[PDB]
Amino acid sequence: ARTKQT
Amino acid sequence: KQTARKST
Amino acid sequence: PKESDRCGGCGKFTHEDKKNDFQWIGCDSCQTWYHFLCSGLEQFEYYLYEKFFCPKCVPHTGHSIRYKVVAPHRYRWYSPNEKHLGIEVGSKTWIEDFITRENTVPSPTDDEVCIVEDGYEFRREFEKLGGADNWGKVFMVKDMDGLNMTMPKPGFDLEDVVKIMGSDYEVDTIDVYNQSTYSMKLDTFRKLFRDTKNRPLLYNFLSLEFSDNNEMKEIAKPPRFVQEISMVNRLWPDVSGAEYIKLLQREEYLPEDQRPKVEQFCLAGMAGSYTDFHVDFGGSSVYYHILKGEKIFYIAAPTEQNFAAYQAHETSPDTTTWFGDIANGAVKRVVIKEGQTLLIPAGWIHAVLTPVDSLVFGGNFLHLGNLEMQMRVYHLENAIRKEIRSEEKFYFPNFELLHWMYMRNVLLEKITEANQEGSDMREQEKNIWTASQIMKAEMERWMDRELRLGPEILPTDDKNKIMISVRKQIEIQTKIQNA
Ligand SMILES: O=C(O)CNC(=O)C(=O)O
Ligand SMILES: [Fe+2]
Ligand SMILES: [Zn+2]
Ligand SMILES: [Zn+2]
Repeated sequence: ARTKQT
Repeated sequence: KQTARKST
Repeated sequence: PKESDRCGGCGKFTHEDKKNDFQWIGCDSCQTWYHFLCSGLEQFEYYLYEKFFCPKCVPHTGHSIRYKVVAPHRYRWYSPNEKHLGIEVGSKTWIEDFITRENTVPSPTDDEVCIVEDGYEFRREFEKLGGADNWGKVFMVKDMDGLNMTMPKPGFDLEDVVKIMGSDYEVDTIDVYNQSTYSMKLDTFRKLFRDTKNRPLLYNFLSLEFSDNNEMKEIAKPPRFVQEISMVNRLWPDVSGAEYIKLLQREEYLPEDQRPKVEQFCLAGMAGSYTDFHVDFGGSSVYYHILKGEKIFYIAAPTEQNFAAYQAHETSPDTTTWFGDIANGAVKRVVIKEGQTLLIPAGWIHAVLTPVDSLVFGGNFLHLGNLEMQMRVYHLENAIRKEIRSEEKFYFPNFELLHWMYMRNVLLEKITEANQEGSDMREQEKNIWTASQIMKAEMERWMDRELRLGPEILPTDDKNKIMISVRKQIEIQTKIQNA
């Protein structure tokens, strides 16, 4: 899965 | 390394 | 900001915040972004899906597509880059194999484990050995009668558990083949547990603490002898009325949210589950009752030699070597069956295999009789942590504070009352006196450390006020002794 964090 | 273990 | 970057769940750019962190996952169909906690996934799923389809899609796209099992011998079973690497101890390939040879692991000597038929025989043998103040070997009690251990009647199962705790109750669960812990709803676990024939991945939770559930906490309790020696139970008694008032009148009251809550756990695991070697946090002791199923423990005595091997094992990068194989025959095999109960004192190194779907009630506790070994395990943990980085939640909560409170509220009071008469403590309280000295010395070291590199709930000044008062009464008593 494609994820991100900010 | 130390994740699969009893958690509180 | 920018519309594409608005969560299609909560419809915001920033989540409100179990804990979202600041993490998103994107839908592989409609391409909209969701905060993890807004995606409909539970934490245990965050790594499973190669293609994620959000709930808006998924009637019109199908379920999310999970990675292919490319390397069942690796924790990263989904990674092609690991195909050629070694077999890792927690992995599915490893466990399959281990199952075919585990019964060759030797049985314990009578010095290591005493098997008894019931709690009455346990009691007699326990006493022959010096009791709790001299508790050093593991006991397996075949029949719980005599132990005074409140437990649910058979017929009680996972179904009753989820009904009492609630479908959405989240428990930290072990993803066996990945050897990691993730959150999972109790309902989700039950579903996977029921599907007996389809289990791509195995799950085993150890960490469902229910001492705060008003129903559950009456259904499964520690043996009486444990409630009687538990340090935590001594400090946060579950008393009422005037007992409780006095507890308040003296400054012996302690906040419920400061209580280590580790004495009432429910455990449930799928057949083929494996928990690797460890010493229970804070070097606590363990009661362990099998309601349903079967367990095989692999155990090694808490000697300096075994601890050195274990410490090395834990700090080494290596992941392919079973501790049993480098421990010089120290590891012994002990099978525990339905209705049977294991009692483990401080420091025992152990792994466990779950041959059959299981439901267990157990708990951890600290007690004065194992104070030295508990501190030895604290040192062991501290050394290991200096190397690898771990999470607080895998350690004994408020370990140090509990001892400040115990010294202040329990031991200081007893040495002071003894001192106010002529009472030589060695007469009716030798054990109390020796525990005080052991705890005091270990606390002196904690002070020294704090004065060297500063604090990390109890101000430095308070601690110092307790130490001076302890030193004083301790010196008073030893003069009463040299007399
Ligand atoms: O049950 C399991 O697989 C592991 N549990 C333990 O190590 C224990 O209860 O102290
Ligand atoms: Fe354990
Ligand atoms: Zn959101
Ligand atoms: Zn979508």
